Amino acid sequence: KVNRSTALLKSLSAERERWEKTSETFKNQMSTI
Repeated sequence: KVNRSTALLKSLSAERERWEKTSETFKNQMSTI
């Protein structure tokens, strides 16, 4: 379904930005150990 694909793409973009933020905070934690 097209709606399923669009929702999946939006959720995937959200997860991508979430994991970019998670990698940034992991780098910050590495800087402060």
